Amino acid sequence: MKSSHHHHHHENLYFQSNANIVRCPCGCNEDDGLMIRCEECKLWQHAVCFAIISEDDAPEQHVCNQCAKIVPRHMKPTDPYLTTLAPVVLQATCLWRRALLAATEMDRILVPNFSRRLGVEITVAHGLINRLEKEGYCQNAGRLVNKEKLKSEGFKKYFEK
Ligand code: NI
Ligand SMILES: [Zn+2]
Ligand SMILES: [Zn+2]
Repeated sequence: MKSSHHHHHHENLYFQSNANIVRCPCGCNEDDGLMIRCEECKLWQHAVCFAIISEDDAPEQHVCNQCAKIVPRHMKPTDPYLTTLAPVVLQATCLWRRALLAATEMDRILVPNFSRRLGVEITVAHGLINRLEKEGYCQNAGRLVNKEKLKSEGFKKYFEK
């Protein structure tokens, strides 16, 4: 068959519609890893963009960043931090989170491969990789990924609540 996101509200149901797009503050509109569907707008986001890196840590009611300013109070935004960020900062922060999770699947990072992996321009990928280097999550030079430091210190610094 074909692989793409969809929803089973009960175990004997299947719903898919091209109207339920990916719409996430990272600006990437493709499925990639763990995806989560917003309770309010029924559109899809990358869990990692909302600092969710384990399907057991994901909320049962996900409220995306667009919806955070319009749902009643009892529906908490999944990542309140994002609501405080300026738009260009917001996109850069979610992309950084995607980059951190993506780097954990690579032994070495090469700029064209990395740009394609994340769907970004080369100059953006250079910016990300130079940041990974300063943090110590990859080496200076491709660039060997320091997987242990990334998964331990890096996830603590950027994802742990
Ligand atoms: Ni399914
Ligand atoms: Zn995203
Ligand atoms: Zn929403």
